[PDB]
Amino acid sequence: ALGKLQDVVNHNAQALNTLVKQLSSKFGAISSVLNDIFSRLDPPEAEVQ
Amino acid sequence: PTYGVGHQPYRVVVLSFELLHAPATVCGPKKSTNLVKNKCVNFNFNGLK
Repeated sequence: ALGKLQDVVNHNAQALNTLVKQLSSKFGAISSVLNDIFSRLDPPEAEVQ
Repeated sequence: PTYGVGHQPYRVVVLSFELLHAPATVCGPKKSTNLVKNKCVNFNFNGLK
């Protein structure tokens, strides 16, 4: 019957998991990795990228 | 030859690259050094800096 205490833990865990999983979004950029963008592109467009 | 104002040969070459999922074949001419283990060191394994 301890579902009320479990709900808080589940909600916190799922919110944190969503936040950590959000790092894979491209957000319109060519790649989601900063190092690749810096290596393959010059600063002038890397700034907006 | 009387066409002294009409264009010039414009031979074009185009390449295709940037997959990086498979092991690389054509790699740049950069020197290689020994690896250091058990230290917070900057690694550049095949471009994954």
